[PDB]
Amino acid sequence: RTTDPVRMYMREMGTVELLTREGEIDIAKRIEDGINQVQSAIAEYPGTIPYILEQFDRVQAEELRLTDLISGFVDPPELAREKFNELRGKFQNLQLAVNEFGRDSHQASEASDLVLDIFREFRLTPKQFDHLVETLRTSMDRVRTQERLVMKAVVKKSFIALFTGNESNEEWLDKVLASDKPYVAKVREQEEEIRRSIQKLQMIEQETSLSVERIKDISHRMSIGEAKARRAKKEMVEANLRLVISIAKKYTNRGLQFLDLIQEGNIGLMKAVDKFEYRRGYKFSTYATWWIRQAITRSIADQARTIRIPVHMIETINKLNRISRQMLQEMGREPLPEELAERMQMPEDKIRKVLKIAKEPISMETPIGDDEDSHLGDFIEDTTLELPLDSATATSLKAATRDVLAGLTPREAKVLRMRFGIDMNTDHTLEEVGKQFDVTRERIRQIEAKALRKLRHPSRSEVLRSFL
Amino acid sequence: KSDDVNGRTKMYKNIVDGNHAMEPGMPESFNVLLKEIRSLGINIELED
Amino acid sequence: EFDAIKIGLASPDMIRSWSFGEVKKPETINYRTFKPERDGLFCARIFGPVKDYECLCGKYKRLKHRGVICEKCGVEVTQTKVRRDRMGHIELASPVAHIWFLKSLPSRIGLLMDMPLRDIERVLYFEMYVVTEPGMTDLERGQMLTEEEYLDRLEEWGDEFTAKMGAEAIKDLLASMDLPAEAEQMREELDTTNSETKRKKLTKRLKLVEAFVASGNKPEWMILTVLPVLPPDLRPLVPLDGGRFATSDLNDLYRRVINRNNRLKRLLELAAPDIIVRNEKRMLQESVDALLDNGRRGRAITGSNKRPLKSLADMIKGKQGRFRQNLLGKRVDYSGRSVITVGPYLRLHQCGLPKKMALELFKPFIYSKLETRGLATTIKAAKKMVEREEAVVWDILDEVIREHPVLLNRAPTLHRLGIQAFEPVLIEGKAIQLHPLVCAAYNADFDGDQMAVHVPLTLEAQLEARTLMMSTNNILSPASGDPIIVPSQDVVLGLYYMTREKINAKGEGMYLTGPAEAEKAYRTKTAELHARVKVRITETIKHENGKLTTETKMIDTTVGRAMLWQIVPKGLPYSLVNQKLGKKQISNLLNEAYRKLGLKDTVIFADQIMYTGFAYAALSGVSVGIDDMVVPAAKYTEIAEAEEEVREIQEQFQSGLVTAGERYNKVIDIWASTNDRVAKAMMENLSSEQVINRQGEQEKQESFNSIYMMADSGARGSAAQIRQLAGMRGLMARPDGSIIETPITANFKEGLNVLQYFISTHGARKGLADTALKTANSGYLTRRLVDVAQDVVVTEHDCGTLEGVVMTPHIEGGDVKVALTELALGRVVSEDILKPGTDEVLIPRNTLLDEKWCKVINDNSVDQIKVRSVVTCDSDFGCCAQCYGRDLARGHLVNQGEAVGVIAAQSIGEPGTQLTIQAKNNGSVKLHELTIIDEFGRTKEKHKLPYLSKADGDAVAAGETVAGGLPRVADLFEARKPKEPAILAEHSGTVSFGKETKGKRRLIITRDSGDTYEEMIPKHRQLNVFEGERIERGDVIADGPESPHDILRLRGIHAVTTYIANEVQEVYRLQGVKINDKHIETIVRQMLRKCTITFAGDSEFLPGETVEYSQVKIANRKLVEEGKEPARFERELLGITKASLATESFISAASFQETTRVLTEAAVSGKRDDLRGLKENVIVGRLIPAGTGFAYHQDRQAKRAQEQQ
Ligand SMILES: [Mg+2]
Ligand SMILES: [Zn+2]
Ligand SMILES: [Zn+2]
Repeated sequence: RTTDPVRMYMREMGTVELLTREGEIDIAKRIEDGINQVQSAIAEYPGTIPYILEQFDRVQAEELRLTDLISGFVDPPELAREKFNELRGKFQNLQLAVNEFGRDSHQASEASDLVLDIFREFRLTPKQFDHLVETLRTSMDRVRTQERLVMKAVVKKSFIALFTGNESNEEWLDKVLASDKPYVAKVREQEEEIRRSIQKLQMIEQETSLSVERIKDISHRMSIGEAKARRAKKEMVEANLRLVISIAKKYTNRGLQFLDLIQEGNIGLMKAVDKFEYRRGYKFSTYATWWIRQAITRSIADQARTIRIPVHMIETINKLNRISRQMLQEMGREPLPEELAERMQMPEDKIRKVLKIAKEPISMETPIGDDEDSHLGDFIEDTTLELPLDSATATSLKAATRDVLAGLTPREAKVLRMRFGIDMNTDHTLEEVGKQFDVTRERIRQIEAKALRKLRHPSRSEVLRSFL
Repeated sequence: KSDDVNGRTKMYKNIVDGNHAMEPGMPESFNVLLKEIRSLGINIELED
Repeated sequence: EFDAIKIGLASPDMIRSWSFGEVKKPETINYRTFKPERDGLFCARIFGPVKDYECLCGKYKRLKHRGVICEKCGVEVTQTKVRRDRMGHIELASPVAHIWFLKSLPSRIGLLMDMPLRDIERVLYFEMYVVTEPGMTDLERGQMLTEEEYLDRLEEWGDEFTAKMGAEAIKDLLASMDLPAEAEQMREELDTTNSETKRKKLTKRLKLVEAFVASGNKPEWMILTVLPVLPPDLRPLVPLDGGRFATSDLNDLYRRVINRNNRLKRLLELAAPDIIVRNEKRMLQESVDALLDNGRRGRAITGSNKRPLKSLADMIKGKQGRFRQNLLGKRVDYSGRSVITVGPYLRLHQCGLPKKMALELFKPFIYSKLETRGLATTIKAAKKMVEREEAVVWDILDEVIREHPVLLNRAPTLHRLGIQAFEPVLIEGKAIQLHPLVCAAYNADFDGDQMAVHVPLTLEAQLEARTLMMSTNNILSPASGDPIIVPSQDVVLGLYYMTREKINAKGEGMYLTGPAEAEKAYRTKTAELHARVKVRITETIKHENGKLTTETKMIDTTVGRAMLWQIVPKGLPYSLVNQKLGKKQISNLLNEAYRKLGLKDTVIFADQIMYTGFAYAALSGVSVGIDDMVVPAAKYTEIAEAEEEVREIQEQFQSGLVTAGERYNKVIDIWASTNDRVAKAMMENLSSEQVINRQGEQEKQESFNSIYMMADSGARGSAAQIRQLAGMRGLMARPDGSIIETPITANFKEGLNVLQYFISTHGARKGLADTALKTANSGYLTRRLVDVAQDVVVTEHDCGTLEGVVMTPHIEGGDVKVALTELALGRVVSEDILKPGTDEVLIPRNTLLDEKWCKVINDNSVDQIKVRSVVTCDSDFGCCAQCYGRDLARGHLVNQGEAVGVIAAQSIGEPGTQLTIQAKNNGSVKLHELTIIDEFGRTKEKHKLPYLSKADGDAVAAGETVAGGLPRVADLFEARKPKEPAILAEHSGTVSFGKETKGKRRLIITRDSGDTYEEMIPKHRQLNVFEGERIERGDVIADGPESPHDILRLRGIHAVTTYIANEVQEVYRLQGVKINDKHIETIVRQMLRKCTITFAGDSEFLPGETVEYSQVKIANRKLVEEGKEPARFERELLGITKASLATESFISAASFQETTRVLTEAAVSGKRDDLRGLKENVIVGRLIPAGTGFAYHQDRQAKRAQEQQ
């Protein structure tokens, strides 16, 4: 019924209900809960804790940034040192009791649970969070690819039955080699391929020491946590699209269209959702407005001009315009460059430089004068072209130079030709000119001097004089 | 006389050297049209 | 180099092949260094260096490193002109539908997928889903699902089906289509179909599918995945004076597209919520549509000027587009322009050119000759001497332009006579001196008019100007064949004054030895110019066979007539000069000189006539004075009588005897009658005078009044203007058109009051505005005619056809309108002209009818003849020389390569500005209608016979009672259907009534075979048919205007040709404009260029398909040679616009109008342009296949075949 994309956007956004305070706290709780499940899933990994421990070891030596390690502490290096020392000691205890007493024994499970509880009181910077997630994601993707490649090679129920505990164990290979069903012939050939596959498997498993069940369950809880978190962020973003529109309404007619501002504010709102804290007690709009405004202003500074001006120079131009407005209001006339420089506490030359770059390119289709069928683009010349008179003069100069050089002995004529690049691609220094004659450089220099002296005689230089 | 960049220069040289002959070429306007039609996602090409 | 232009869809691989890189950033230039930014819209790594043989670094800055790519930047060291050829590409994050293949009706995507445009847009606009793979589900391909329904069936089936949104869905549906399977299914359905609307729908879809299969294009290419980027120099961002920058809107559109694509990629990288992604994809689609065609999808994107941005479609289309502003018309070098003056001393082939203007125009030639003779050593010295304006430079310029023709052109160039070649003569001044006799050709008067001049450079161009375009060759009008260099104004006035006769003049009755003695007597004041004398005249006649007979005899004449005979060339009778010479007489003299002596004699005679007329108009001393306007004394009496009886009838109106309308009508009638009486009295008082003769009595003499002489001679003025000057202005009309009762009873000599002047302005403003609008109307009509007839070129000599058209004198009552001689002048005879009542072949076949054979026909009194016509020509391409006939501008048979279509269009369009039963003879009566034929056998009366004194063949004596233009021409040439067309008899049979169905009536007709044909007729129709009457095919059932399509369908080609020619010629002859009918027949032939196939036969033609007639003719000839069933066709009549847009070549169709539709159709079909017409070769800069290029083109075609062997 309508063709305007803006109206369609308002239609789609209007079908969502505006949240209240309790709803915002609930969705923030869901985000935190999902992030907590993701962090717990990462923590149940033999390679996750060593990375954090070595990062702390480098940080405590005053060699790495403290902010890059952690960003906060969960409360239900004055304090960081004690907590990290406790974490290191607990990791040592877990490594002591991980396998010596038994994986299934109560000691290992209790130690892992308390390690999870300790790690839950940590707020990591998202960069290494994503790094740790990416390591396990790549491991899981490789495991999935190997499993699917094996299934493609063999090609069902039989694999599933022995998948629970014998997916990567050699017992599956031995039993299938023992199998003698009619299709096990080619399958045994494909078992060879599985061998080539499974050889790539154990080096992963010893890297994790978790076989297949454990890594699958870790991937599962990571997936559920990520899904819950993503749904909660989507809910808040959909709720606050209206606030995004309300903020972006004020920046129209500044080089960007309404929808572009809306989308950039949506990205800023996504960032605000990604780094919100409900414990502070403030409403979501308070924090989200700053990020939406930042995104919109940066997008205007970056994408509103054909000739891009950096953001800081854009701010300088805007503040100059504000001061010019205030001064014109104060004194009643247009401020002069010197007075503007005095008020800005900036050099006058910089003020003039800023004033000369605040121009938007004019369109070539603009009607010229009072006419309507004439355009500016029809009055722009091609200054890079060469006039045909100039080209004819160049041809005549080439012919005259050839004629004059023909009045010399071949030695000096070719010396001049090679020293100036006449009828050749490249100019040559004295050494290459001397090499062909086998003579040294100085003789070439005086040969060129003799040629120049002879060519300065007016008996054979009148035709060449007319080109000056 | 209008838009053959090489042709008009050759004509000027030929007139200067007495040979009132021309070597017509392809107008630049047709090349601009070709580039525009290709920019509209339509393959226009000169078969030989 | 190239022989054809191939159009078609662009594959993403092809677009990547074009591109030299990928534009990843919207950056254009740095704001400080003003250098291109990397991976931007102006990147030097993608499009080329900004300086010749340099790189952005500056490390490689000379020619030795040509072709070397700098390692630091990547910019190839080459010329900057590669920035006008190098293209880019953008890898779009999501596919976008092409706006041309989606919204240009008919929608090709919807036609291919058999879905409505609204549903496809709903999928594209991200509203509701569409199913791509139904899988093992009851779901069907292409059916539409709402979001809620999608969620339900997703929870139901899961991964068994695939349903999508956007252009991705359309591309996954188009790629899954099997074109051969669809074609076979639709062929089968059309085989077993009955409904006509369904037949049309699937025949259109079948045409599209078969075109797609034959072309090799893929449907999924209609959705863009890679977006090509124009070269930067074609969308330049260049600095202006003062630091300002000038940019093209394409830069803004490309920046928007790049920004939205990058935002979409970033959002997809962030795992965004779906709604934001859909919004971004919609914005990307909108940006691409705006870049391709702004305003078609919705609101047009505007910039900082509050004005829509110009897109590629706007750049290639429109009056201001590339086709019409830079390809079909260009600004040229070696050209100038100046105001025009009158040179009465010039010859017909000479034009006055300023010295400085010629110096600027002929500068390279001056350089060449300044070096050749050694006056300047090099070109710089020659330039310095030319700038310093030395005398030897002037001598060199005089030697340069000696025999160098120059081209003179005046805007508008309505016909080809508006550009002519002259020999320049250097004059001191700044205004071009023009020969008076060409002014009528140029439609130029010296009141501020300006003319442009062009210099032909090559030897071929100079010889073309000398042979074809010289003024001495162009003295006959191509529209009619009449002379175009006829004298006017001062020349006519002087020739009239010198050839007048006066009673009792000085020197009357004298005997003179000849013209020399008459001149001697005039110069010695012995005898006046108008004295009646007897002069010995030696007069030579050149007969038709070439006999030259000289007779010397004494003729009663005047001194001036003999002095004018002194310049008449030998070979003409003295009776042409022995009369008072008006415009008509001088035109007849020039025409006779051309017809009997040739061209050189005619040119010299015209020059001498102009000289003598100017000289004796100067010597006459004719002047306009206030006493020359004599108001008749009867005007006041007539006005008083009219006013008195107006008072009487007003009294009658107060008595109720007559109504207001009758009073108005009779007041207007009496005022017209009084105006006529006053005009007659004034003309009688102005045309005569009483003089004293030799005997002393009073004799009646024609008046020598200056105004009367000006009007009678035909120089300037007429009876109406004299009536306004010295009689009555007459009744005038109100702005709506109604005529005011009280007229202007005052002339311009006495002077009007305020009210009369206001009433006059009422009509003057109307006239001016009507001229202003009719000029544009005529221009548009001429453009359409040229575009529809530009392909007609005389290609052969004889096509060997026996068909032809019948020609009879045009009769519109009791008198002839045009004679048979006028229509047959210049036509080739089709069947022998036998003498009436005799079997002697007077005129054999294939003979041009010139003046001699026209006189022979008139003497024999032949009524009806048959001649060849362009419409009936058998030529495959163009027409032949014999079927066209004499070329009116030359006088002989038309030559090979003549572009007769352009001549026809110009001839028809040029006069558009001028455009807005009792027997009377003795003979017998013949019935066919009523015809009265004289005893000589000529039909001299034609009258209608409504459904009589004498029967058929009964002799009738004398007196026996037997009992708005230009729009009309536009609709006639456009085959416009009348609002209430005449119902025509579709088939021959007996009429029968039928059931009077509610709403409108039905009728039936019984054929000779007994088949009943039903006809649908409206209620309000005065039927002419009666039951029990066998009406023939083409008989009129309901009276009214006749549709040309019906005439073509039921009567034939000859009938529609005659109808169109007769109506157009009636419109033109109402205004007194003479245009030959072969021009209108060259337009009508172009209209009849398409045929709808009725019987498919074995040829590759489908029923219901409109295809060209020439291709069907060649196919039928080939099939007959192969002994196979030929095709059957029904010829279709199309208007000039539809015929122009239905041409085989798409370049001409795009250049004419509606570029979007033509380009879309050509792209989907994969059409090929063979460059066979004038417009295509003009656009690509090659020689046109007309005139001097004809042989050249012919040679190439021969080589083509010889190589194809
Ligand atoms: Mg004028
Ligand atoms: Zn470089
Ligand atoms: Zn013919």
